Amino acid sequence: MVGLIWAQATSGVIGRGGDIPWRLPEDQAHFREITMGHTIVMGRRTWDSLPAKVRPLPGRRNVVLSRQADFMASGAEVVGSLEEALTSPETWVIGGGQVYALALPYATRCEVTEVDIGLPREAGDALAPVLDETWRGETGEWRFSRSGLRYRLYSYHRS
Ligand SMILES: NC(=O)C1=CN([C@@H]2O[C@H](COP(=O)(O)OP(=O)(O)OC[C@H]3O[C@@H](n4cnc5c(N)ncnc54)[C@H](OP(=O)(O)O)[C@@H]3O)[C@@H](O)[C@H]2O)C=CC1
Ligand SMILES: Cc1ccc2[nH]cc(CCCOc3c(C(=O)O)cnn3-c3ccccc3)c2c1
Ligand SMILES: [Co+2]
Repeated sequence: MVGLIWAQATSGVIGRGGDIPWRLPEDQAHFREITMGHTIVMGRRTWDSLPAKVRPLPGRRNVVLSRQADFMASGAEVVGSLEEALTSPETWVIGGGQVYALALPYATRCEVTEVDIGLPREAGDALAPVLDETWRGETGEWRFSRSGLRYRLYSYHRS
């Protein structure tokens, strides 16, 4: 199984300037819960976005997708292709915008956190993948983050 997990503003932005313009501590815990014990596949720019203190993310097989044959990610696996990374029972693609789109054909689950931040789309932003007709969503309650933004969980499944 391959899943995608991302947080987006209502507009669809997931990243800007190489990072995320919000931090919901409740979303950080949900990500650990859903990913713990499994393979996380991330692009090179998102691995760069991980603080060196926290990477690799513990309890998980960190796989970094890159076109650089010399790029090294200490404590992670660097592979040049996405399915070179899909050899475990359950795989989660943890970003970013480029790898979400590259992994969407392989994906049957999208765990999406919608952050009620009014953030207009702008050039150079990373955007969430477009989910087509095949995706069925189940929606959760609007909840309050301690960071002051509303959020809610969207679970997308497809056969
Ligand atoms: N809101 C959220 O939940 C999340 C937000 N983000 C944000 O997303 C942004 C980064 O996303 P983005 O800019 O799209 O970059 P990515 O994280 O998707 O990494 C892209 C890189 O991966 C390599 N790559 C891309 N396609 C391929 C391919 N077919 N084969 C092999 N390698 C490939 C390349 O690395 P190389 O150039 O070295 O060859 C490319 O530069 C950041 O702001 C991040 O914080 C990240 C995770 C989730
Ligand atoms: C890369 C990525 C992609 C999509 C995502 N959606 C939700 C998150 C929250 C991620 C928290 O990731 C973690 C861990 C952990 O997962 O164990 C330990 N520390 N950090 C951590 C990381 C960066 C800053 C500060 C703390 C996310 C992350
Ligand atoms: Co699990």
